[PDB]
Amino acid sequence: AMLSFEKKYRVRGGTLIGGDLFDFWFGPFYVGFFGVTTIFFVTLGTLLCVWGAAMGPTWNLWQISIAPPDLKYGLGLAPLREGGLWQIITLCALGAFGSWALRQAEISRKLGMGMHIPWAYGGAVLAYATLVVIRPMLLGAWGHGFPYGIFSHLDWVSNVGYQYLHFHYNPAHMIAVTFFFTNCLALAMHGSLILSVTNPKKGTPVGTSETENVFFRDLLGYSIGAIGIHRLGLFLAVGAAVWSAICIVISGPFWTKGWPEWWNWWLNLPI
Amino acid sequence: MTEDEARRFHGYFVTGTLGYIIVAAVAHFLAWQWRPWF
Amino acid sequence: MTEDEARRFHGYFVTGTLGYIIVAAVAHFLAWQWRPWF
Amino acid sequence: MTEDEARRFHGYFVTGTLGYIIVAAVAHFLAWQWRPWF
Amino acid sequence: MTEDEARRFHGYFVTGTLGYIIVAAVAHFLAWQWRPWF
Amino acid sequence: MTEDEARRFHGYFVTGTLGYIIVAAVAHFLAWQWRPWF
Amino acid sequence: MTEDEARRFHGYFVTGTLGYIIVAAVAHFLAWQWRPWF
Amino acid sequence: GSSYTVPAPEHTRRMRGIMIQSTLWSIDGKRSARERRHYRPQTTGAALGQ
Amino acid sequence: MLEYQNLFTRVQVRTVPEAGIEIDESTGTRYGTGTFSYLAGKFGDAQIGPIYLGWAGVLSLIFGFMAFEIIGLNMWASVGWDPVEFIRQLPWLALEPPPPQYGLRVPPLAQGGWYLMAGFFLTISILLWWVRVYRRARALNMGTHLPWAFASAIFLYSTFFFQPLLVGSWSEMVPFGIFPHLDWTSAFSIRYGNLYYNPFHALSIAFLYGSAVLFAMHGATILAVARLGGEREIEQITDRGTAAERSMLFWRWTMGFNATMESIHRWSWWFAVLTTFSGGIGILLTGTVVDNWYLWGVKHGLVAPYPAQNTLTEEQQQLLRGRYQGTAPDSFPSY
Amino acid sequence: HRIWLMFDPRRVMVAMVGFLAVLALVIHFILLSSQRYSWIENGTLSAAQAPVGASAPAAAAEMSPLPPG
Amino acid sequence: MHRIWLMFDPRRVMVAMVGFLAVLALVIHFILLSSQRYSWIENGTLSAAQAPVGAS
Amino acid sequence: HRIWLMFDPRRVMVAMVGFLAVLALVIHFILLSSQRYSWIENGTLSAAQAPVGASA
Amino acid sequence: HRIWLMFDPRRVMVAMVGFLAVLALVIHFILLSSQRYSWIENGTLSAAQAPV
Amino acid sequence: MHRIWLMFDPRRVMVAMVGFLAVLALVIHFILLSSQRYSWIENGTLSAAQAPVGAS
Amino acid sequence: HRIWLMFDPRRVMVAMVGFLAVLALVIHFILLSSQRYSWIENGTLSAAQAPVGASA
Amino acid sequence: HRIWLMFDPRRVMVAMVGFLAVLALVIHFILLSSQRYSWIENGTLSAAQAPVGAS
Amino acid sequence: MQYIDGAQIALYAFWLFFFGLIIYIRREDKREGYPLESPQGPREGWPAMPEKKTYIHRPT
Ligand SMILES: CCCCCCCCCCCCCC(=O)OC[C@H](COP(=O)(O)OCC(O)COP(=O)(O)OC[C@@H](COC(=O)CCCCCCCCCCCCC)OC(=O)CCCCCCCCCCCCC)OC(=O)CCCCCCCCCCCCC
Ligand SMILES: CCCCCCCCCCCCCC(=O)OC[C@H](COP(=O)(O)OCC(O)COP(=O)(O)OC[C@@H](COC(=O)CCCCCCCCCCCCC)OC(=O)CCCCCCCCCCCCC)OC(=O)CCCCCCCCCCCCC
Ligand code: BCL
Ligand SMILES: CC[C@H]1c2cc3[nH]c4c(c3C)C(=O)[C@H](C(=O)OC)c4c3nc(cc4[nH]c(cc(n2)[C@@H]1C)c(C(C)=O)c4C)[C@@H](C)[C@@H]3CCC(=O)OC/C=C(\C)CCC[C@H](C)CCC[C@H](C)CCCC(C)C
Ligand SMILES: COC(C)(C)C/C=C/C(C)=C/C=C/C(C=O)=C/C=C/C(C)=C/C=C/C=C(C)/C=C/C=C(\C)CC/C=C(C)/C=C/C=C(\C)C(=O)O
Ligand SMILES: COC(C)(C)C/C=C/C(C)=C/C=C/C(C=O)=C/C=C/C(C)=C/C=C/C=C(C)/C=C/C=C(\C)CC/C=C(C)/C=C/C=C(\C)C(=O)O
Ligand SMILES: COC(C)(C)C/C=C/C(C)=C/C=C/C(C=O)=C/C=C/C(C)=C/C=C/C=C(C)/C=C/C=C(\C)CC/C=C(C)/C=C/C=C(\C)C(=O)O
Ligand SMILES: COC(C)(C)C/C=C/C(C)=C/C=C/C(C=O)=C/C=C/C(C)=C/C=C/C=C(C)/C=C/C=C(\C)CC/C=C(C)/C=C/C=C(\C)C(=O)O
Ligand SMILES: COC(C)(C)C/C=C/C(C)=C/C=C/C(C=O)=C/C=C/C(C)=C/C=C/C=C(C)/C=C/C=C(\C)CC/C=C(C)/C=C/C=C(\C)C(=O)O
Ligand SMILES: COC(C)(C)C/C=C/C(C)=C/C=C/C(C=O)=C/C=C/C(C)=C/C=C/C=C(C)/C=C/C=C(\C)CC/C=C(C)/C=C/C=C(\C)C(=O)O
Ligand SMILES: COC(C)(C)C/C=C/C(C)=C/C=C/C(C)=C/C=C/C(C)=C/C=C\C=C(C)\C=C\C=C(C)\C=C\C=C(C)\C=C\CC(C)(C)OC
Ligand SMILES: [Fe+3]
Repeated sequence: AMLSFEKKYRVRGGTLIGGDLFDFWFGPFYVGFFGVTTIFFVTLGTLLCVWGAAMGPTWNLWQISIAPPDLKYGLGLAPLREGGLWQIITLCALGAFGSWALRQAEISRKLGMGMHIPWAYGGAVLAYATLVVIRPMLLGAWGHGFPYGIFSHLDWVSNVGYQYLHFHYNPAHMIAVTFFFTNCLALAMHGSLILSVTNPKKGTPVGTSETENVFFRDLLGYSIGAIGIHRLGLFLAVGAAVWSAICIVISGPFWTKGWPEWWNWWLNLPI
Repeated sequence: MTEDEARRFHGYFVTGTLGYIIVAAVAHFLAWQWRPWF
Repeated sequence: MTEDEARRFHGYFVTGTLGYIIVAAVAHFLAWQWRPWF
Repeated sequence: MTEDEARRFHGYFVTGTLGYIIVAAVAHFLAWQWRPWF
Repeated sequence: MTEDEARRFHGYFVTGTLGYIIVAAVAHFLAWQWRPWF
Repeated sequence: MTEDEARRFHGYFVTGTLGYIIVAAVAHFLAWQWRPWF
Repeated sequence: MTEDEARRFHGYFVTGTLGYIIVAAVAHFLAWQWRPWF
Repeated sequence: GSSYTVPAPEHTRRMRGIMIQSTLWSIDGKRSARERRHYRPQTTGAALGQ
Repeated sequence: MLEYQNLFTRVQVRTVPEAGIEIDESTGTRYGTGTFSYLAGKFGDAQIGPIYLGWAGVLSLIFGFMAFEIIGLNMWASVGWDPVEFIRQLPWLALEPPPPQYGLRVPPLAQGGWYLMAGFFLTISILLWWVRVYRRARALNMGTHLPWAFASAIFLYSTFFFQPLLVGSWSEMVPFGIFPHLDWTSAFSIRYGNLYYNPFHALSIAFLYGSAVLFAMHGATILAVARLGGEREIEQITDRGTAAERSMLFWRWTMGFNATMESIHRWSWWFAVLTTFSGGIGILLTGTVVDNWYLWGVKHGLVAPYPAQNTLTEEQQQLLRGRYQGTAPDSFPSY
Repeated sequence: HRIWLMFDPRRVMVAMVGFLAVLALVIHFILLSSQRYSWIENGTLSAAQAPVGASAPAAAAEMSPLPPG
Repeated sequence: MHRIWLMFDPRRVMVAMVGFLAVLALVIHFILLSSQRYSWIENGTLSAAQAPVGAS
Repeated sequence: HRIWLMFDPRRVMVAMVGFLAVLALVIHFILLSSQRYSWIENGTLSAAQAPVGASA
Repeated sequence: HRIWLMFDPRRVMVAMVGFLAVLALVIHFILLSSQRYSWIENGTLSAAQAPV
Repeated sequence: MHRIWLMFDPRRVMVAMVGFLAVLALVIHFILLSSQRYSWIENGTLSAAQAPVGAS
Repeated sequence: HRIWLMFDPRRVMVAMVGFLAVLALVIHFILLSSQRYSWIENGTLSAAQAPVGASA
Repeated sequence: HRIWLMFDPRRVMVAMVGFLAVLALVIHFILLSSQRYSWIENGTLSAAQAPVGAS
Repeated sequence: MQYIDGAQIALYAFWLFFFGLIIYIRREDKREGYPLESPQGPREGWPAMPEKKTYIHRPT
């Protein structure tokens, strides 16, 4: 099945690895070399997640938890019973996340597009890599990563946040939250703006680009561009993930005490 | 839209509003018999 | 709206305003008998 | 707005303002009789 | 704005400021008799 | 903004500045009599 | 923008800088006699 | 408690934040701020003879 | 070297400022003429144009400034009117809610009256701003999607009033303060047993992350086809060009399914709205239906098992029993 | 008066009414939070019985559990 | 007096007035409900001598 | 009455009905949340046995 | 009067009314928050009984 | 020395000057208000001998 | 006097007044924050009675 | 000399004054935060009475 | 009752609402490029493609 305009776009070329062997479509999906690599890592990682569930006490979806090894194993590959299975799944996830990004770059190259989508996705991958690779390496043990469980990884976030007695006082966390909140507000504004022009008051014609700019100047005194809003949305969403990666990588590797005590520098200014 | 349309609608709006208030008054009378609030 | 139209609306408005204030005056006097606030 | 229109608005505005202040002064007299603040 | 209009506006502005300050002066003398701050 | 206009504004600015400082000097004199800070 | 009018500016700027520094020299001498910092 | 007695002003905190003692005061040692932390004692003009 | 990434604008045009589409000006008007910012034109549109002011906007500004003044003046009084301490300690200062024992009755002015007054004025200001947004939308014959998107956030904001009223105390309200409202967030989660196990809280987390994901995806997609004219979305919606086709095809080949140039904005709208809607429901159920979300999660099979880290003997079970927190001591005893 | 030529009466009236509304609400709310003029609770008291001199920054206990609702 | 309707649209004034009165009525009713003396839903049957009074 | 010439009956009916429905739900919910008028549980009690607020 | 040619009277008087309103609010608030001049509660006290 | 008014716009100088003077006056007034010695709202009636002095 | 040809006097004056004003406030505020020179409180003390920092 | 041909004197002057101003503030503030050279508090002490680091 | 509580009821009501919303948005997603072309013939997923939507343009 193809869209009514899809046939003329399904051409060869644009791949980073391979030729006509991996230049086909399986149903709607495009399969490249990195499509094949994605399926390998997804299948291996998911099957090992199912095995970790079978080793545990329950099949309940919310209660399944595959935990990282103890801190005493210290950057080694622990026994698979004792957390080594978590490390293997982590490698499969890294390979699948990397393959997904490279597969996206191949698709945009075939369509004559920019490379923005792979790099925007790389912000999320960087945050994940900080959580399970960079910060655990700086702290010296793979056991500093979070467990793989729907509600188990919420317990990790709670306990890690309270390792600094008040995680709200983290300066980088405060900035990252502002990025997340502003992004949600801007997305609601952008979604409303396009829909209100395209679906206007009943019986009236569809509005124009002037209508958007006039409306937001009337409301706020300033109207970002049609390209400005898409630049801002990319900046807010990706910057939220980048500031999240900073906020967690400075807790422990750089700051070990409580986060409220960090604000001594502001209170001890000479003035 | 016109004067005659306004008069016809007004007649039904007035009867509908007043009849609704009388039915609510009877409901308050029944509620008073059950558990008065003053 | 003309000056004559403004005159006609104003007559209904003061009557509606006066009727609203009078009914509120009865409500305040009823509440005073039940529980005076001074 | 013409100068005459400003003159007509000013007369109503001044009378309304001063009358409002007088009504507030009577309210302050009634409050003082009830519970003086000085 | 013109010079003839600036003269006429300056008269009401000065008289308005003069009256406002005099009311403030009377208010401060009232407050000083009631509870001096020095 | 010509030279003569700068001459006219400068005369009022200097007088206003020097007058303002003298009034502030009298204010500090009154504060010193009430509660000296040295 | 030229040398002739820059020389006129420099005379007022230098005399302003000298006056500012002289008042600061008097201020520091007053502070030293009141409470020396060395 | 079955009854409440009003403390002296010098024993009352100006700041009503619940966590102010552990998040700010435990790291703040400025003497001016420590002085501002509480209300100051008061009297009457008659008590002073004024 | 690298291609043009459409991240910034190097050549900016200047014309006469756009005064604006003619609208009804009986109860309001446009102020300013429209200036141009060189720094703002690099990122988006350069015009700092005229702003419309009417009845609702003026009233909203008056009420909001009253609330802001009350909050700031109470903050300043809390440090003894010290300006140095006011700036230095500003993140820690707060306008605190009333004490718990007053319930919903009026507190003293210095012990929560200012708080309630400022909250009332802020609520009135927010509602008047909503009215202003609605009028601005319908003056240009636009649909009212932004008013209802704003109403969702207003619903979440108003749960911070309705939950304390449902539990029966204004003491449970959010203090006005930078660090203090975070303190309230933490203590509210602790008091009601780990808000991580509130299902509507998890739902709002999911919609917040989904909003970030959707905006990253849409922004990257539009910037990737901006050289084909994809940033003119209205045109690509009423007359589908090759930029919309390429966006659709990219996402269909990547994911197996796609949206249109119009419906991706519906996705965005609904994710952003559902964030605050589910959050408000979750806050409303806390303390009124469920008092301990961890125990509710244990009830409904949400809590993963861990090995026990301690065991207690029976005498230890009786001794380690504590007392619920009560009143502060109003006396200084002498021993 | 010529002031209405400089300022449109339509624009001034809305600002004037809004200022009066906020000021009247502020004063009524301040009196409601005071001990002496909390008329909804103590309006029936005579002038002699009304509270006097009750500034008392810690007039009530700050820490306590919620009332038994 | 009637010329106020030429300066101000009756449609806008009436809608604003109804919104102001509705909010005012709700606020006053709610303030009385939250008080001790006038929480009429619970204690409305008490006589005037039995109703709560604030402390002297 | 010419109020309908300057106010659209369709919008008035929708706003009025919506206001009445929300008001009725609020009043019913306030009574249900109270002690005296929690009729789902205590509706069979007589007026003498129904809860009354604290008397002073 | 010539100052009114340099400055627009409309903007000056709006900024003057706004500044004085905030100043009056700030001063009345400071006195209300003080002990000596909390006139809502202390107003009936004589000058000798007022707090110092 | 009057030539500075051609280098700098008199209108912009007056606004900036008044704004700086207003902010400075408020800061000085409030610095004194928060001090023990110069509260003057609570302790203004004290004589200079009775006014507080910082510790030696 | 030839510096003013290389450097624009208008922006130099603004940067000079801006820097000196900020520097003056910083020094005044640093002294006000200290114990020896907290002149608002202890300005009436003599040089002998003024506080001195910790010694060895 | 020929350095002003390679570098604009106006750009050099601004960068140099900005660097010197920052360096002087950093040194003055580092000494102010120390114990031996907290001159605003202990400047009247003689060199023998000034604080010295341990050992 | 005992096991059934208000939070669970609200959660399931939200689930039903979300599924309905997803169906509506998926219907809106199929307003361009449909019906799909396949060798076997025309194809539509669930939900089916909606009716043709026409816009309104200003007169010249
Ligand atoms: C929320 C509401 C909506 C929720 C839902 C949202 C859905 C979103 C997506 C929308 C589209 C879905 C439909 C779709 O994808 O259809 C594809 C296909 C039609 O494909 P086609 O168009 O005929 O194919 C075109 C083209 O590829 C023709 O090539 P050819 O015909 O030569 O195919 C060669 C392929 C296939 O040969 C294989 O052997 C692949 C078999 C894959 C499935 C079985 C896996 C297990 C055995 C593995 C092999 C064993 C040895 C043979 O050969 C290839 O290599 C193709 C690429 C395969 C992937 C890359 C290589 C990976 C290699 C490493 C990993 C190996 C496996 C671990 O049609 C169907 O399969 C019909 C059924 C579709 C509905 C799904 C039914 C699922 C049932 C099971 C559900 C389980 C739930 C847990
Ligand atoms: C607490 C406060 C919170 C926070 C506050 C929450 C407040 C409520 C929010 C509700 C969602 C609003 C969504 C939205 O886009 O709003 C903007 C729109 C702007 O419309 P407009 O400016 O008046 O005019 C624009 C209009 O011309 C085009 O609008 P657009 O197309 O963008 O979206 C409006 C409609 C789509 O319109 C159509 O489909 C009409 C096309 C022609 C007729 C269709 C064929 C005939 C059908 C006949 C049978 C059908 C007849 C209806 O979109 C919507 O209304 C949203 C639809 C998706 C959401 C519902 C999905 C299903 C949910 C139930 C699932 C159940 C389980 C399976 O404003 C509206 O009011 C739209 C109309 C809303 C209709 C539903 C109202 C429901 C009220 C429920 C409570 C009533 C009191 C008890
Ligand atoms: C220890 C702390 C607790 C916790 C306690 C809470 C509490 C308590 C709440 C949340 C809520 C939220 N939390 Mg949580 N939260 C924790 C951990 C997390 C984590 C994480 C990394 O683990 C994440 C990602 C989140 C994320 C989120 C959001 C999804 C959600 C708020 C939505 C929103 O947009 O709010 C921002 C949006 C608004 C506030 C909307 C209203 C905005 C108004 C209209 C703005 C008016 C401004 C005015 C005009 C200007 C200022 C005026 C001046 C004040 C005068 N929480 C832990 C478990 N969280 C909320 C929620 O819904 O929970 C169910 C909530 O109340
Ligand atoms: C979909 C949910 C998200 C959402 C949506 C949303 N918010 C919205 C909207 C929408 C759709 C609007 O239409 C509306 C709007 O107009 O946005 C531009 C709004 C809005 N969201 C806002 C804020 C906001 N939204 C938030 C969150 C969210 N908004 C959610 C994440 C938050 C957070 C995270 O807490 C905040 C703080 C506002 C910008 C605006 C509503 C404006 C409003 O109601 O204003 C009332 C007016 C006042 C309170 C007056 C204030 C007066 C000044 C404080 C005094 C000025 C003094 C002096 C002149 C200057 C002093 C400077 C200092 C103050 C810096
Ligand atoms: C403690 O609790 C708190 C809450 C705190 C306390 C507070 C309480 C408060 C503040 C309450 C406020 C109450 C209030 C006022 O504000 C309440 C106001 C109520 C009112 C006015 C109700 C009016 C109802 C009117 C109705 C039902 C009319 C129906 C019309 C009908 C049936 C006719 C339709 C038929 C037609 C048209 C025929 C077609 C004609 C055609 C086609 C033609 O004409 O051609
Ligand atoms: C708890 O402590 C706190 C709360 C803090 C204490 C504080 C309290 C405060 C500050 C209170 C403020 C109160 C206040 C403010 O001034 C109160 C002001 C109240 C006022 C003015 C009310 C006015 C009401 C007027 C009404 C109802 C009029 C209705 C008119 C109608 C229906 C006319 C219909 C006929 C028409 C339309 C003709 C058809 C058209 C025709 C023919 C045509 O077009 O031809
Ligand atoms: C802690 O304690 C704190 C609280 C801080 C202590 C507080 C301190 C402070 C700072 C208090 C401030 C008080 C204040 C500020 O100045 C008070 C100032 C009050 C003022 C000015 C009130 C003015 C009211 C004016 C009114 C009501 C006018 C009404 C006019 C009417 C009705 C006529 C209009 C109708 C017309 C024209 C129709 C003809 C049209 C025609 C012919 C046409 O259109 O053609
Ligand atoms: C701890 O700190 C704390 C304790 C806070 C210490 C704080 C200390 C400080 C820093 C205090 C500051 C005080 C201060 C200065 O700075 C205070 C400055 C006060 C001043 C200047 C007040 C001036 C008011 C002037 C008024 C009201 C004028 C009104 C004019 C009117 C009405 C006329 C209108 C015009 C007309 C009618 C013309 C018609 C049109 C015509 C003819 C036409 O169009 O032609
Ligand atoms: C711990 O404490 C801390 C705070 C930390 C310690 C720190 C202290 C510090 C740093 C203090 C700094 C102080 C300072 C800085 O230098 C102080 C500097 C003060 C100065 C210079 C004030 C100058 C005021 C000037 C005024 C008022 C002029 C008024 C002029 C008028 C009215 C004339 C009007 C013009 C007309 C009418 C023209 C008509 C138009 C015409 C003719 C035309 O048409 O052209
Ligand atoms: C621990 O404590 C810490 C703080 C850390 C330790 C600190 C350390 C540091 C780094 C200190 C730095 C100090 C410093 C740096 O060098 C200090 C540098 C000070 C300097 C240079 C001051 C110069 C002042 C000069 C002034 C004010 C001149 C004004 C001139 C005027 C008004 C006249 C202009 C008018 C004219 C011309 C009109 C004619 C117009 C004409 C003809 C026309 O229009 O054409
Ligand atoms: C010189 O400086 C001055 C003082 C002049 C001005 C400066 C001001 C400054 C610096 C202000 C600073 C303000 C800051 C930092 C504010 C911070 C605010 C924050 C972080 C707020 C965060 C959360 C607050 C929330 C969520 C509050 C919600 C409150 C609500 C919903 C309250 C509702 C209350 C109602 C509806 C009350 C009704 C009253 C009645 C009597 C009807 O019911 C009790
Ligand atoms: Fe878009």
